Amino acid sequence: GIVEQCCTSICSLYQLENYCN
Amino acid sequence: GIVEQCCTSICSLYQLENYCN
Amino acid sequence: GIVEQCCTSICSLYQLENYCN
Amino acid sequence: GIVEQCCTSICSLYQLENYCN
Amino acid sequence: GIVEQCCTSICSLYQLENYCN
Amino acid sequence: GIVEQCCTSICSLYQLENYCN
Amino acid sequence: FVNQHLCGSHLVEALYLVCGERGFFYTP
Amino acid sequence: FVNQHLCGSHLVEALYLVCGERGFFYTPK
Amino acid sequence: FVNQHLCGSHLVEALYLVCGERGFFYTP
Amino acid sequence: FVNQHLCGSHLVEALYLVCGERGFFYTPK
Amino acid sequence: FVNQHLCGSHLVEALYLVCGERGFFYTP
Amino acid sequence: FVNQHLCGSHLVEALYLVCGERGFFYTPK
Ligand SMILES: [Cl-]
Ligand SMILES: [Cl-]
Ligand SMILES: [Zn+2]
Ligand SMILES: [Zn+2]
Repeated sequence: GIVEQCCTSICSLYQLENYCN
Repeated sequence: GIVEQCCTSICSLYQLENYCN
Repeated sequence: GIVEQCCTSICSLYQLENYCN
Repeated sequence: GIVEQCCTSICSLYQLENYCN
Repeated sequence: GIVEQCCTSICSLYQLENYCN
Repeated sequence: GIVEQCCTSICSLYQLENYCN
Repeated sequence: FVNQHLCGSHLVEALYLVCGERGFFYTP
Repeated sequence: FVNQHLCGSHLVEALYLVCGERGFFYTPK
Repeated sequence: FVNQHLCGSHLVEALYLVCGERGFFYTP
Repeated sequence: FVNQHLCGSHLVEALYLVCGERGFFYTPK
Repeated sequence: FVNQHLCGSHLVEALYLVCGERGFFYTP
Repeated sequence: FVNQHLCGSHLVEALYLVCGERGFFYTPK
């Protein structure tokens, strides 16, 4: 998932907004 | 909430375990 | 300054972009 | 030691309690 | 103590060297 | 530069003072 | 595991330490 | 904003900064 | 990207997150 | 609690959280 | 290496930066 | 002081501690 992606690859702050409540 | 238990007041790591998924 | 906008007051990440090179 | 272990391998919070005063 | 010298008051990194092993 | 050096190799706090205003 | 005043990012860091791969929810 | 390379606590810190008051769920899976 | 109180090293960390390889200037 | 993989400042932060007020000794050796 | 208000984990981080592999003691 | 191995946010944190009030410029290039 995006979380794994941020570490193994790269991710955007926008994708991270998906995890906000 | 976690903020009132750990930030306002103080809390132990064991109390933090209450918030794990 | 950044301190008065983000620390004294509050600011958004978009305002932080104002300080990138 | 446990410190080295935490970085090269893994360690528990319990083992870390060994370093507390 | 370190807390009274660096947290209560302010201190320089050189003063921090006083606490190295 | 020193920044790259700190990550790929090593650097001193003195070299970092070069980046201060 | 003494009691401490944990706020903001420091609290999230503590949750990360305690919960790890299990994950956690931060809901103020 | 720039793309990110975030692992461990660094990712959690990023989530905190992006979500802030709204809070968030950290689900490594 | 809600608004927050960012001070000291927390503010620099936020700048690093937002600016990345572009770099940034921290001038109080 | 989960097992940990901690290096550098991350280990020191973990020591701070676990020991808190009691303080601690960081001895990488 | 200006003077600063260093408390809690921020102080331990500073000690880590300054002391490194030499290690250090944090005793409040 | 000891020599350093600093990457990413850790380098920025080091810059903050060393420069403090004087502020600094982070230029990865
Ligand atoms: Cl703080
Ligand atoms: Cl790292
Ligand atoms: Zn802080
Ligand atoms: Zn790190």
